[PDB]
Amino acid sequence: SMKGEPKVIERLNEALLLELGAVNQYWLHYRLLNDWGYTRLAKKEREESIEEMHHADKLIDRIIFLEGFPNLQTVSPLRIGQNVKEVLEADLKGEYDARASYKESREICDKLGDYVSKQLFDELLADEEGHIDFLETQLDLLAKIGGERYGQLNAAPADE
Amino acid sequence: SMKGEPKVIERLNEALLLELGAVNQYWLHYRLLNDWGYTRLAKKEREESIEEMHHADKLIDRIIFLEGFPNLQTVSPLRIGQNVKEVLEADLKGEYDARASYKESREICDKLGDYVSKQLFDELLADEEGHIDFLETQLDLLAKIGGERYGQLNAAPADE
Amino acid sequence: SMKGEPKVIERLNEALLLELGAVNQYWLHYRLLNDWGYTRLAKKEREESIEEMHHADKLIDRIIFLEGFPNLQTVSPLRIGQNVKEVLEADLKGEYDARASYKESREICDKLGDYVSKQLFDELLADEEGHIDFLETQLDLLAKIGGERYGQLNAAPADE
Amino acid sequence: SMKGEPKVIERLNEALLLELGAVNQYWLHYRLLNDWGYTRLAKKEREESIEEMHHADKLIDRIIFLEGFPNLQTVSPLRIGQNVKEVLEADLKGEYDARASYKESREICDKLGDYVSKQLFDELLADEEGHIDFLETQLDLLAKIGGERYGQLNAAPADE
Amino acid sequence: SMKGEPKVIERLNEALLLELGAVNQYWLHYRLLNDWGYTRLAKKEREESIEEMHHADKLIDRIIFLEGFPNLQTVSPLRIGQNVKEVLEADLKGEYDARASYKESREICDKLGDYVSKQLFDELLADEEGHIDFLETQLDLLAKIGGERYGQLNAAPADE
Amino acid sequence: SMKGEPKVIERLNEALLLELGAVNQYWLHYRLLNDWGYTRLAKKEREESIEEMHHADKLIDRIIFLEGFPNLQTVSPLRIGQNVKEVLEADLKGEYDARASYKESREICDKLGDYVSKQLFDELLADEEGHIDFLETQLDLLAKIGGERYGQLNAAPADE
Amino acid sequence: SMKGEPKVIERLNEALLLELGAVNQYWLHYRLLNDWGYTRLAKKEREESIEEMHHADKLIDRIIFLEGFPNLQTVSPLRIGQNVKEVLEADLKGEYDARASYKESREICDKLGDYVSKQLFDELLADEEGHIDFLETQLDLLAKIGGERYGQLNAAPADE
Ligand code: HEM
Ligand code: HEM
Ligand code: HEM
Repeated sequence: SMKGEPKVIERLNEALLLELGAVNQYWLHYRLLNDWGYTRLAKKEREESIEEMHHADKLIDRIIFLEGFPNLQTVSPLRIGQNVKEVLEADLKGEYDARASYKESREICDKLGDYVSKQLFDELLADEEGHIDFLETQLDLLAKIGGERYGQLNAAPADE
Repeated sequence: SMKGEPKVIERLNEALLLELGAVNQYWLHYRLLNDWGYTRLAKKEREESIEEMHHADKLIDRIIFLEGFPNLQTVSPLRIGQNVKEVLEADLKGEYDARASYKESREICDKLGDYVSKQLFDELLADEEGHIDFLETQLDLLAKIGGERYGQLNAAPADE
Repeated sequence: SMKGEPKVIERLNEALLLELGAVNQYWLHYRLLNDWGYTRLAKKEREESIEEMHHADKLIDRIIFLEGFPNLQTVSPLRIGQNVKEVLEADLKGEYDARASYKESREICDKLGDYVSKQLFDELLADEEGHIDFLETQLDLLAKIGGERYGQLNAAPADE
Repeated sequence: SMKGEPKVIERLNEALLLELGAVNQYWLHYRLLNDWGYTRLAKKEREESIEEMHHADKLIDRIIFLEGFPNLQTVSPLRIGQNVKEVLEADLKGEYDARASYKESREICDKLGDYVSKQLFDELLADEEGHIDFLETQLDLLAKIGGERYGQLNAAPADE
Repeated sequence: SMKGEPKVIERLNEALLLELGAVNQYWLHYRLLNDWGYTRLAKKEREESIEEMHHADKLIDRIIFLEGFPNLQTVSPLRIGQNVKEVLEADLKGEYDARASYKESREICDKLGDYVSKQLFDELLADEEGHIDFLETQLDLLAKIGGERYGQLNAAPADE
Repeated sequence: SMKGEPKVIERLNEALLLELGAVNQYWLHYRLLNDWGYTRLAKKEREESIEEMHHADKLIDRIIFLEGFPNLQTVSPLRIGQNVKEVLEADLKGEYDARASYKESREICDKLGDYVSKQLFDELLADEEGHIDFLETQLDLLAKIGGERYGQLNAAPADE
Repeated sequence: SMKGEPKVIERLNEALLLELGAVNQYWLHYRLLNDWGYTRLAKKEREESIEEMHHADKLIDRIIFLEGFPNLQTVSPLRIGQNVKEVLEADLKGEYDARASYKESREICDKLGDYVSKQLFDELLADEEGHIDFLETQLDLLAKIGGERYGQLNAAPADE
């Protein structure tokens, strides 16, 4: 039998809650950024949302294989920025929360002997550190050239 | 100024809550159906989820244009089936809920003079009646040929 | 002069009345079958309707050439099935009615010396016996594998 | 449940009766025009018939979705012209009848809250006013250049 | 042995005499029409001549197969028009003569049991009624728009 | 008869007056922007002018169909900016004027039962709210990054 | 019901018996001709066999449609030639037998009112007179140039 560990399912569900939160956060940021004129940042944000959708699908699939029930009924609390730098910082804070949850989860899976699930958390963890490297670089850039120049760089002219 | 009616924003947010619910419901049904072997139904269910994602994006965009704040923080309650016919019925019940909310909303927008928003609700309404025609036909079919033959029809052989 | 025999025009008009009936019957059966889930049978039924449309056009053209007036004002009485086997049987009964009317009509044209019109009825007659061979085979099949398996065979999975 | 309003089904059936009438009228006009030599007008008339066939299919589909029974058993009374200008006028009179029936029907659907059906009648209404603009222009042309020149314009030379 | 009925050969030869007449009539009409400026009618007339050439070849072939001798030595009397409407009427009169000869001939072949020859006369008969429908339509057109407009329609401008 | 309501024609003419105004305003803004160096904004402005030309053509066509006379003799008063932000604001003010006129007009058409014209005003209304969303986003951008950076973003380098 | 006339089925079976005979005769002639070196005649003979196979399939299909049982258990007596001219004459004798049986059969079908079957016999009859024209021409040729030259003409050189 393939019935998984209850503590393992719990961690996948906890990870799923964060991923659904991040999907919604990134998508709302995409629409707000677009409304503010920052069409190029907006596009990156849409892609980040779609990437997290793919993660959530992977977690769902692993939960059902372990004969657990995935919880899509509730969403982890959203951080909504009100200008460009706040959007980047709200996202980064979310990715650190995610990193820390995935770090704890791979250790729990490891101790309980569920090594395929550990491997899933390890892949999520390397992902989030990817997103974290990206966001921290953008924020350094914003700080070195200033918000208004970072805004201009990430906006399109009116004929696009 | 384009600041919208507060009652109108409320209806768009209420519609958004149902759409996020339906996205999650349809996607979970897709994964459960796949796990049970019904790969062809599963695929239709994935597409229904993606279609509702597009609706939710449209509502979000309209809320932000009216200078409201879209609520993605909470999800309307999910109906999760445990066999094929329950999946179809849970979906249909959700689409009737949606129809009724969109019918009320186009009337509120109409009375308040926000005719572009009325037109959005009218397009959602014709959509949901599309999904409702589809689901009711499948359920009639299931009833006339029986669940196990409806299951067989909607499953793939092992080499696909 | 090409003014045709009054009895000949009468038979073409009588044939036209049956063809308009069959066009409507087959088309309504197409839509009902589709609503019930039998999309593959439905498609064959649409094509049968379109074929009878072509026959009706041929009769109309022959009536006008003989300087008669084609009657499109009334439609011969329709047989509407309420399940798959009734649809097939209602169609077959209509095709036998048609066969018998065309058999009588080619004899009347023959006796009156209008051999081009005889040839039109002969072509319609061979057609209807084509449709009759098709319907009788389907009904034998339905009887040997059972209605619910005949229904399943003639339905599409949900992703089509 | 999706069971529709009885008054709404009645209007769709009334519209269907007019559309079947117009299909037959336009098709008979096509064949008569061709017999008289007006092959170019004839072709436009064939296309108008086929367009109304598509409308009738849409009404049928909406009736069956509302769980009514579409009546294809009877055809609304035909107006058959005996020269070019009479053909155009008989058609135009039919399109005004249609316009008026669709105008009443969208109001009935609107009052009863069946807004998807209202939207169908609104699309038919804009269609018929399209056909009406076309016919009225042709008739003005006929009047300004004279019937025999309008006939010549709408006929082909003998090698086509 | 395949030696045919003497009465049957006689009818094929009688039909051949009419076809050779019609070949010559149509070809002369083609050249006269061209000389008068009616290049488009002229072209249709050339094709009608070539079609009758094909018929004459078919009759010749059937006569020789029945071990008769086809008579190409004499031509049935020609009707030569002197203006457009006379050309059309001379042709039509010839096609009615042909129709009547082919109608009698298929009956003679039928009574004598030569059913392949009957079938040849039946195909010629349906042909001639084709040509008759065409000519009668053109003549109706000529009458409704007038000879000079029918002439103009069937002429080319000077640069063609 | 298709003679339209006098009050309806009046609204179409009033809408036409605003559209001709906007065509001229947008085109003059295009040329002024180009002269000032803002070639990318200039291009968007040319396209906005051409879009309003298409609207004016639609109104003209509807007026003539209703047997009214479209007034192209006078142009609604123009708002001409003298720097980038004034150009955007003059345009936006014009689009709000337009929105409000189209909102009133669809209500008048609705009350008078001219539903095809209502549908035209509804399509114009959704258009103008499109243009309004675009302009308001650009102006927010201008305000957040500053006029001179918004100018730089919307200008081309000297080799283009 | 489509149950056919017993006398009609009998004629189709009688025709089928002749066709199976001719299939076997022509195929054996093909192989014997090839063995004797007459590879070009041999090829024509193979095609004649395959054509008669197609006829036999048509008769079989018509018998089963009329709810008779086709008799493939016995073969009509074969005529086997022992040189080229005997092969051609044996074939021709078989085709005359066939012609005569099909002539009688179309009359029986005609008297009994089975006109689709009459039409099948009429098509077979015109076929056989085709084969008869071909064979009689070849035999005339053989007689005019002599057997050994007819043999040489219908043989291939050794490198083919
Ligand atoms: C359980 C939650 C969700 C799941 C499992 C999910 C899953 C997916 C997947 C697998 C894709 C395919 C992307 C691709 O084509 O590579 C996708 C695309 C997309 N998603 Fe989600 N998603 C979720 C939530 C949302 C939400 C809340 C929205 C809000 C609008 C959304 C909007 C979209 C859109 C617009 C697309 C792509 C449309 C296009 O490419 O044209 N999704 N989603
Ligand atoms: C006098 C009665 C009718 C005549 C003469 C007629 C004739 C025709 C003809 C010649 C075609 C062309 C088919 C092709 O493309 O090969 C056609 C197609 C069609 N007919 Fe009819 N028809 C009649 C009645 C109807 C009715 C009652 C309906 C009901 C909806 C209908 C619906 C259609 C449709 C949907 C098509 C083809 C559309 C497509 O291919 O996308 N027709 N008809
Ligand atoms: C200041 C006044 C106007 C200016 C400067 C202007 C300028 C232009 C230009 C440069 C074009 C490009 C044509 C091409 O593609 O070669 C154009 C096209 C066009 N204009 Fe105007 N125009 C003016 C007034 C109008 C008006 C009053 C109308 C009324 C409807 C109109 C309708 C159109 C349309 C429909 C097109 C082309 C659309 C197509 O090609 O599909 N214009 N105009």
